[PDB]
Amino acid sequence: MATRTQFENSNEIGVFSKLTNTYCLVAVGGSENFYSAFEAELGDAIPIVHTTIAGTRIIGRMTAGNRRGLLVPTQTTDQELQHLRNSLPDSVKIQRVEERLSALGNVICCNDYVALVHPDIDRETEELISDVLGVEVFRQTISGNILVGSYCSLSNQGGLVHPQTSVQDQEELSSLLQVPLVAGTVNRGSSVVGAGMVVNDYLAVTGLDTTAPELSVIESIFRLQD
Amino acid sequence: GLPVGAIMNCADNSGARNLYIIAVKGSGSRLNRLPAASLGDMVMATVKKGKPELRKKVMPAIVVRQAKSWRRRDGVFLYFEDNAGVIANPKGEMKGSAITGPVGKECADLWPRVASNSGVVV
Amino acid sequence: LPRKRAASIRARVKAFPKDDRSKPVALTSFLGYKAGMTTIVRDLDRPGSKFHKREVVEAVTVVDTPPVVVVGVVGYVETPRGLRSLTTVWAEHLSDEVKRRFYKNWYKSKKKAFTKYSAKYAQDGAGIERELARIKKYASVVRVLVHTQIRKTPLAQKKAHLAEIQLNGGSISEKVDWAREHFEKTVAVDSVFEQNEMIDAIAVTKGHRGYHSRTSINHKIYRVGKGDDEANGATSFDRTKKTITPMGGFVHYGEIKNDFIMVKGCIPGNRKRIVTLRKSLYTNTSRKALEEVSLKWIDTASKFGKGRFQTPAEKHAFMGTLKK
Amino acid sequence: RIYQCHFCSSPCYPGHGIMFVRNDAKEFRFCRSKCHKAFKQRRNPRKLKWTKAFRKAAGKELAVDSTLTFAQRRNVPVRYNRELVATTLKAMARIEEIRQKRERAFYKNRMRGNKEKDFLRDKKLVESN
RNA sequence: AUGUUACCGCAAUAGUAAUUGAACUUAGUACGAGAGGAACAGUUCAUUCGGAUAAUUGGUUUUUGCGGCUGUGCAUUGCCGCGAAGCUACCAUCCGCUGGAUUAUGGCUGAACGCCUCUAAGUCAGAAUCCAUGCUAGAACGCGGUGAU
RNA sequence: UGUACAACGGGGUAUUGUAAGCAGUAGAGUAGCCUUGUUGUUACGAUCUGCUGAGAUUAAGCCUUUGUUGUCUGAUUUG
Ligand SMILES: [Zn+2]
Repeated sequence: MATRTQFENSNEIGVFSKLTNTYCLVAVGGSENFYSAFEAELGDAIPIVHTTIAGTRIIGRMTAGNRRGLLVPTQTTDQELQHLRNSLPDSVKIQRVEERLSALGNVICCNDYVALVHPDIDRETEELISDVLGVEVFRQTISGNILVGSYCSLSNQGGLVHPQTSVQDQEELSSLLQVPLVAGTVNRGSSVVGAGMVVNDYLAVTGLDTTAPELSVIESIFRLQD
Repeated sequence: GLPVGAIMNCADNSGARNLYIIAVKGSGSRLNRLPAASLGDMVMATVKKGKPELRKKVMPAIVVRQAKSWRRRDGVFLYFEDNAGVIANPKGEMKGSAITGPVGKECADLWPRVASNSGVVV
Repeated sequence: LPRKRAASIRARVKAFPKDDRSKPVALTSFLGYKAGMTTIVRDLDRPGSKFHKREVVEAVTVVDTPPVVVVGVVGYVETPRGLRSLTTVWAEHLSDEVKRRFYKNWYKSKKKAFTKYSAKYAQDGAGIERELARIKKYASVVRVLVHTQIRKTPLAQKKAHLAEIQLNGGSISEKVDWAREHFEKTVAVDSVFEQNEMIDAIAVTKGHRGYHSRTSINHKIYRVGKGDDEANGATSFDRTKKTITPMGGFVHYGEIKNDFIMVKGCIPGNRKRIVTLRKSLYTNTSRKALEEVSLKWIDTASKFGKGRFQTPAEKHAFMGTLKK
Repeated sequence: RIYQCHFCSSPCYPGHGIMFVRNDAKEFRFCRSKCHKAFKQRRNPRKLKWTKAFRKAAGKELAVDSTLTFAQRRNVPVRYNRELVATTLKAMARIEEIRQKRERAFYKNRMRGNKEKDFLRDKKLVESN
């Protein structure tokens, strides 16, 4: 089920795409090859939405959300924001976040129940995550790395971390998650696992340079075969 | 906003304090002009102070803060508080795990890995 | 090129676009007067560019468009020595602007310009209709004689400008009959030019070096604005009821209560200058030509200083009341 | 999108004004270089009499109105309703009318009291002699 | 200067015609065992050149426009705060990668000569060559049309 | 001898940043006066507040003008 996909001669996937259980966000830049690749995958089941966030092709690092909600930063323009609201149904919640940093896919990683955040986030966004996403919030670093989304990929299946994560840290964090963890490489040695690939409960999409041992790791810990 | 011979900050957590640009990669060739770096530019930069292991060696570095007012495509003239760059490979893959301070939107659009290690965009 | 000055300040059109005789009889160029420059917000629709579906801010030049009126025609027959007008045909009633144009001392002349020509419609038109049927018979190409409504313009010169326009519709006889109906009547650019048209500009540049004829090509028309519209400065996004006239007006020019053309980019010449707007010499298909632009917001602030409002109602709404 | 000037509170537009961004990612737009250089010198708009920090801090105009309840940046977006659009247009025009009326009538309170104090002060220039 | 004058024009002729690169896609395909990896098209920007331009950005001269400073008749625009207007600038913006026939040269298939060959048939690229197109100027002793006298 | 022109005047737009002058209990304090104060008050008091986006400039190459006021002519050349 694991599908290698490339966007504009770049192996990075979570940079330009945002994947939940119930929708997918794609960029508008370059060509429709990357969008048709998800259409081959996702199809008519979940809506796949072309979007920019403050005029960017980069949207998965800009956005952090679950099946129930989607958080966008302050700089999101209301033309884009109204297009997202007309695009996504009532079951998905959208709200701009008035905070210092803008990149959310680096700073908030989550699933439908548990979110790890930046441990030095403001308290208002820490409120808003458990309000909109309806998830449990934990201030945590994955192996002392304060960016928690690019270094740790989550679903309701399981979780994947970068290889510098200690096994003590994996158990320390999976007790909070209640889903298992594996130190994994992606895109041939790139430690950035959250932007190198996206995952939801039935699909994991990664770059072309993600090797077959790495695909076996993802296919095991996120259970891509039924 | 930065010509050849410009001290800029170090916004990653690698250990360098300041980055001294000695060459600009991908600049034009006109007599008596200076190769000028700006936002979203990978230039050769030397470390002046910090860890001596990062000192005495040039590294490629992408500039994330410029502090000279540019014209963005949407109508705004804007500039950061200071000059800042982050050192990386020529492949654009970051050395630092977390990049502190605001990172430019064009620069994060240019490099996927810098945006992967960007905490603050603009 | 040797940089010698322009002959006339009204620059010549040396070449016209190609005649299609399958299209209806219509003009090929226009003469307007440039008011000034401003800045336009619009969205870019350019796949292949990173700025696709993104707000762009663009410099434009606006030329005041008074409606142009036709007062004559000129047919050229082919000779082996080149094009030569066998005759020109005038209408009867011509304004003091145009009769002023023939004169150097209009203020003290007895204004005797086209007196005995008016006796040529005192008759049935026999000589004149003979000449029209001659230009039907001979004279393979047709140029019409047009002048502007310069009294409807903040120009201090009351003397309007006459020009020839090659008429690239079909049927030379229908062409000269078309001009015959269009004698002393008006033509607006809305029947000639349209939105998104790639046009060329023929104008004498700013003297100080300068004062040279220049033809700058491939400029997309952004707005064919109508004079009766009070929403000239408006968009479907910019729902203000405001004109294209700047706050305080165009600098050193006046205003535009007439029609106008807002065209992309820059243009040779200065303000208060006569400029020929010609349609393109070929069908450009560059996708910079085919672009159906969609505006968002129009700057109408002061260029007499650092402006800070768009309408004066906005000015009073922010500043409240005053002592005065 | 219209933003306010940081130093004037004046509406900022595309092409108009300079933005400064500090290290804590806080954008500050200035409608002109007078505002921008005034910010460069670390000045207080409460000191400068013309800008609206002083005028809304001073009481020349009213500063809180029930008409102001309508203008607010909303982070949760609303799905498109075409039929609400013209009602919001009528609301903006009508509420701006009411705001200018309340502001002028608020200034109408100011000019009546000088009659009373001029009466009370020209009694002092008469009753002493 | 060619009776005059005025406008609109024609064109004998003179010159003039944008440099270089990479971003998608065609593509991870043709191809290659793999390693790896095209190109014609179709889109997008960059360099350089040329011509314009002040909406904006920035610089600059004439400001003696507003407010303020420091004095001893002065400060080579006395200084400063905040600003015009003009000039100018890939420091700011826009527009212009015009088409054919050719020389040398580099080739293809291919006999004449069963090997062989850019040539004999045909044909691809390629000079500031020639023509077309456009632009700029217009014979000051080139011309035409038209007005009133 | 006319939507004619021009000197004013007016309106618009922009610049600078609260003009002069009035009032005070606002003013760090010093004397002064008693009704020795639970702000008792009178004089000096750089400054501050209200009158006050006030006041000043505004085309000399900004725009407009149902207002006023004056104006309109000589020398040379051609069939
Ligand atoms: Zn301001």
